[PDB]
Amino acid sequence: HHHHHSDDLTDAELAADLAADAGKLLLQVRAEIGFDQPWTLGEAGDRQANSLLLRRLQAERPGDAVLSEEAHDDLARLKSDRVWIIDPLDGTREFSTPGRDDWAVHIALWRRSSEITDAAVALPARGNVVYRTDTVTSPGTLRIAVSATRPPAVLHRIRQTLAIQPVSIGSAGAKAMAVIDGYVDAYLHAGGQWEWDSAAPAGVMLAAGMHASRLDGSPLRYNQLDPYLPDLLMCRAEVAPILLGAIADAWR
Ligand SMILES: Nc1ncnc2c1ncn2[C@@H]1O[C@H](COP(=O)(O)O)[C@@H](O)[C@H]1O
Ligand SMILES: [Mg+2]
Ligand SMILES: [Mg+2]
Repeated sequence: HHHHHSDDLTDAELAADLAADAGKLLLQVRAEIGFDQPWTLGEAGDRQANSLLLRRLQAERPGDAVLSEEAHDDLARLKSDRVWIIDPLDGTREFSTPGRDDWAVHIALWRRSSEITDAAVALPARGNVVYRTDTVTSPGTLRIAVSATRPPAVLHRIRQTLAIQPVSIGSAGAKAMAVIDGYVDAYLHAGGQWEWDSAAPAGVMLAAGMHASRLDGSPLRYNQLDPYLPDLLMCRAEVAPILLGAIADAWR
């Protein structure tokens, strides 16, 4: 009784519960199927996590649109004021590899403003820790998390002027949460990505009072017709001017 203000969860509570629940299911799938066929393992994780998440979002938020990596996109979301942007399993490659803990579940709520208002990132292999927008708290040399698979070429240019050690990690969620944790100073990506890769990490990053933008400094924009969103910078606030500047100076 008495809900929240303005099966009875706030949007942030639901984001966190969805992320944890999908996390537990993924851990079950990993234990059941095992690692002999990494392709089969990854496919099962993607498909089963997606199924759980879509079932629960229909049951618990039947009026909300959903954009998932693992489902067709009917574009009804473009007319909605409330859109869940989900990556049922981010870092499928890493999930499918024995002993790797750098994979995530991304659950973001986009709300139309006159933008990512609530979000959670689960790292199921790290004790199923769930970072959430409603509980997350607020220069000589830089540690920068980059893709273990497709690191951005632009890094090479900025390293001519800034002392940087790249830290190879799988998953956008894992790299963003390494920034929150203080394991790295920044997460930098370019060369391609999708909205569900960055929406929940961005929500958490901004809620923690940290920086999250495009490489050119402009805001990350979601619920776009084309959900391709190819580059990002997520970092401590104090680090953003240094990196955005170096990126800008790499141009000219
Ligand atoms: N160049 C790229 N184009 C499209 N998607 C990417 C690219 N690099 C990374 N991703 C996606 O971003 C997420 C994290 O990737 P990674 O940081 O490489 O583990 C995964 O969903 C990848 O498929
Ligand atoms: Mg995925
Ligand atoms: Mg992904």
